[PDB]
Parts: sequence; C-alpha cells; structure tokens
Amino acid sequence: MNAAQKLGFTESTKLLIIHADDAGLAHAENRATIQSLQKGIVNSYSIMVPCPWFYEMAIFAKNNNQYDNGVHLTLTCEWENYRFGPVLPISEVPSLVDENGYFFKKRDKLAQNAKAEHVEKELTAQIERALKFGIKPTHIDSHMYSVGAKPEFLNVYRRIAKKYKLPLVLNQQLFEMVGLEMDLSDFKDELLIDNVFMGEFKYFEKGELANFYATALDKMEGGLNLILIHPAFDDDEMKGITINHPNFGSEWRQIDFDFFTSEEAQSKLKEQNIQLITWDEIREKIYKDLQAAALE
Amino acid sequence: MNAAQKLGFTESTKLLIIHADDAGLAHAENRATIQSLQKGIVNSYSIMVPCPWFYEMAIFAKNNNQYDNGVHLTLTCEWENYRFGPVLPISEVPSLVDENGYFFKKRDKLAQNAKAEHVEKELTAQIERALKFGIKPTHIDSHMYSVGAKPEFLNVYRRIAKKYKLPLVLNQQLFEMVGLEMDLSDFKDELLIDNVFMGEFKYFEKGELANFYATALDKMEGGLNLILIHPAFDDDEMKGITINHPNFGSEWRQIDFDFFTSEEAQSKLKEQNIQLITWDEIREKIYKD
Ligand SMILES: [Mn+2]
Ligand SMILES: [Mn+2]
Repeated sequence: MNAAQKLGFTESTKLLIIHADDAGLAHAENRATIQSLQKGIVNSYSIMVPCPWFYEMAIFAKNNNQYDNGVHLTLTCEWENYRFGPVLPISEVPSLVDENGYFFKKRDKLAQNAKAEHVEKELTAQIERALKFGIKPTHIDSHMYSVGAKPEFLNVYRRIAKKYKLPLVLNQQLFEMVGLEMDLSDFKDELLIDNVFMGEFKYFEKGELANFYATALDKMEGGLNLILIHPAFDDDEMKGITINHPNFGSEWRQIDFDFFTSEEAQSKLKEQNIQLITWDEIREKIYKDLQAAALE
Repeated sequence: MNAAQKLGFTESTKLLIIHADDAGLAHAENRATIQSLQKGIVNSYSIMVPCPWFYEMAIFAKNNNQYDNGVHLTLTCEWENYRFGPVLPISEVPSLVDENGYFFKKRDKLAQNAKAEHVEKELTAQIERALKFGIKPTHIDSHMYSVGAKPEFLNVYRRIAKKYKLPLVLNQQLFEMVGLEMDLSDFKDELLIDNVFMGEFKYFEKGELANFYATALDKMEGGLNLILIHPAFDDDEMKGITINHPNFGSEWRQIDFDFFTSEEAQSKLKEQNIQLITWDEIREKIYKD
C-alpha cells in the first residue's frame, strides 16, 4: 500500500507537494518564496527559525494562514561567510556548535559531536519560538535532513512530531541519502513519502536543472510525491550567502523560482493530472482517520 | 584648547577621521565599507557585533588590521523587519529586549527599561566576542549613541573604554542630540571630539546630501573632526532592511559610498589641507608604555 491509498485515493493518483525549503534564510529567499506561493504552483513551505530573516517570514506566515507552512528544523549551517547557531544559548546546547557558536557545516561533524539531549532541547525551542511568534505550523521537516545524522536523532524528531501532533517528512530515499540504513517495519505508525525529488549537481552543471524538473513532472507515478525546492532571487545577497557553494547556490535557487512560477510547470501539472495536496490536508485526513478508528 | 591642541597639534590643524559605522549590519554594507576603505578616503570603521553579517566583517578585520577598526556598541535595533538582539542570553540581560528577544527601536524605551548592570554585561560581551574572533579594535563607539540614553549608561561606556585602554566617541553635540545635559567639567580625564558631522534629512530630501558632504569638507576648521557615514550599496538587501526608514536608508547609504569614493572628495582633502588621523594614533598618544 502506497501513501496515496492510505490518504483515501486510488493507487494511480499522483499526489504532489511542491515544497519550498529554507524560508527565513535570506530576504531574497523570503521574497521569492512568497511570490512563488502567490503566483506559482508552489503550495507549501517551511521556515528556518534560527536564521537572520526568520522574523520577516514569521510576519508573513502569521497573517497568511491559507499557505501551508511548516518548521524547517535546523542543526547545521553550511555557508562560508553567513553563519548562524541555535535558538537556545550556547551554554545550554554546547555539543551542537563550533568554536564560534555556529552550527557545524556537515552532518558528519554534528553526528560525531552532538548529544541527543541537546538536539531535543534545541529542536523543541525552534518549534516553541515559531509558536510564540504566532505561526501555526502544519508540518515539520529537516534542513539537509540532519535529523537522519544518527538513529537517535531521527527518534527525537519522530517523538517531537508526535508531541505536537504534526506530520513530518519520512522517506526511504532521504534515509539512504544520509546513510541511515534503518529498517522499514519500525514505521508502521507513520506516513512515508513514496518519492522525493530534488535537483542535483550533475544536471545543474550541464544547464539541465529546469529539464530535470520538467521530466520529473512528466513521469510522476502514483503515490505521494514531494518536490523540494529553494526559490530565491540570484541577487547580491544570495551571491554573498552561497559564495563558493554552487550546489544549491544562488543561480540554482533562481532556476527553482523561474521554473516553478512558469506557465510550463502549470501546463505540465494539468497535462499529467497531477493533484496537489498540502501537509495541512494530510494532517486533517490522519486526524479524522484516527478519530474514527479510536471510537469504533 | 581644542582636541587637536591636546593631541600635540597647532590649534588650526584640521584633524579628520572619516568613519564608517554599522559594519556587520548587512552584506551590502560590508562590501561598500571594504571598498570605501580600499579605494576611497574612508580610513576608519566600527563593527556591530550582534548583527547577522558580523562574521564576514570580522574575517576582513582580522586579516586587514591596517584599517582602523572599532566596536560599534549596539543596544537598539531600529529596522522594521530585520531584527536583532544581544550576544548574551536573554535570561542574563532581560531588561534590554522587547517581548520577541530583540533590542528596542528607540533610545527612550531603552532608558525606560534597561538596568545598567545588564548594559555593562552586554557591551562587555560584544567587545569580548569581537576579541575572541581575533579582531584587534582600536576604539569603541555607540550605535544611535544609545550609551547616552541615561547618564549611568554613559558612565558604563566610559569605564569600559578605560578598562580596555581604548579611546571612545564623546562629544557635546552628541550629548545634546540624545537629551544628555551633562556638564563638561567631569570629562577632564577624557578626549572630546570638537565636531561630529553626519548627514541630515533636510539636505537628503532636496537631493543634496552629496553637496552637504562637500560643504562639510569645505568648511572644516581646526580641531578634531569626525565624519560618521554608513556606506552600503542600495540593492535589494538594503531596501529590505531600511523599509519605511528613509532617514539613513538605503539610497542615503549609497550616496555615502559614492561621495567618499569620488575624485571630488579626495581633491577636497588636498585643497583644504585636511590631515587624516585614526583612533589608533590617538590611542597611542593617550595610553603610554
Ligand atoms: Mn534546507
Ligand atoms: Mn550605527
């Protein structure tokens, strides 16, 4: 059984979430995310609480409930010159940060250094800060999927998701990405994404990233599908953030914004009978199914 | 005696520091500040440690000490959507922040709320963090001159400068601007700048801020003169930061950059016989072996 049936649809249904990550990271990213939601076919996004432009994104989110919004849990900071650290004070979560008090650049260093207790504390703090700013999140997911850097970290993530009664991103391709060879019979109580799509260097370098997105739309199969993008204007701010980091860098994010606000993308959606769904709808369906099961 | 005399110069000598504030505020401001030092006549600057682009500026400062660099002490955050707070944990300095954990927008809210012990801890922590990053500051000054919001805050500021054996920005006009009516007789142990120049909105709104800087250089007289500017490229980042805040806004900051990298401004230094000086030279005259 694939996730589309577990949500009430036929097997053949091409469920899709087009999800913008890293909202709150930069002003250019906030503006491109908002525009892709307003006009594009992007239909969900998640927010990086520890980030310098989180506040602006929060003001947008608390007053624009119609757009499916979640918390982009952040434990790593990958950029050369633009560095951020935890919501909580360094002294409370010392194993999460480098000598400058910023998150590590790599999941490897994080998994080698971080204590599961510090991870639970800081992730809970990020969600609590979002809630106190008036955000009503519909899901939680993970920047660079650092929650998979250790099995204990993923268990903390699952436990936090159940505590807040929120859906979360769990998927087998993302598991293999982070080397987390966890079994599949542990996830009986969870909804697993059948297919996660994201851009790759090998297509970007050959000028074919837009082509990859087009083909991905063209050949989407039945089940729950998730497209992860990072729309942002390729301006001075993003060039400064992504210096020496072409992978998911500023030109890449520009390509994301262009393709997923393009009439080509909408035409491919309608051509293929791909049905968009939000995390909010998924949470409502799971809530009603559990309410119905518990009484009966 | 003006400050040039106390520094060993004749009375008529025109000492000038051309000083970029708000470094570390933004990437556009970091880049305009660096370029105005390397290719313009700017010769000093100071860094906002709490700000989100502090690290980029710190890397530059630690590797390029030939440019006079100080700590722009920060206790207020004036911008609408770009918010920041203290280096220290909120529980340590709770009186310094609004309900979101950020600095208040105006000096007078700071004066209403802040305890001086919290101000002392937070300013000390900004200097200490700069030092940990390998910055070798030559002076300290104050964002929005909020050290002047209360006399006891200014006393903290003076004590901190003496503790680090660094000079600081003190000046009678700055005192008046922030409503501080201190009598000068308590500053015998201090070096006061004779004249502080900064842009004014009434010239900016005529399009004549550049002309204002030209007159400032033309009319400069003997003593210690400080020009305060905020060079930054007027790009999308700065428009996003300075939204609804045209006073020292993004267009204004671009004008700062363009004037102080121009042939006009350099020629004016020569024509007026203006002698540039840094805070480090002053520091070496005051604090001896
Ligand atoms: Mn991310
Ligand atoms: Mn300032």
